[PDB]
Amino acid sequence: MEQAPEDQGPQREPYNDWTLELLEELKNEAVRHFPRIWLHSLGQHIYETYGDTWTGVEALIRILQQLLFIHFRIGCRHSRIGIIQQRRTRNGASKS
Repeated sequence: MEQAPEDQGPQREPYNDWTLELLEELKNEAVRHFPRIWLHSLGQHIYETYGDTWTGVEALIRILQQLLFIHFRIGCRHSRIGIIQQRRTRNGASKS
């Protein structure tokens, strides 16, 4: 906290005028990058949907698959550590 509405000058949080500087840095980068800008979007595009017709749609599905795989892994991690966690996973005679 500080005795200021958000910014003042002396009293200054790790945002405030830093944020402008951060936006100014973003502008500096972005404008320098402006006569180039290809790879930036090219990479993103191809990754996302390259053909966009059961070619890039397949790529997009691959991103989904990757995601699903991670979630599956996490689920499995939080299962095999306690198979018989009062028969957590082996839900046969579901009591304990």
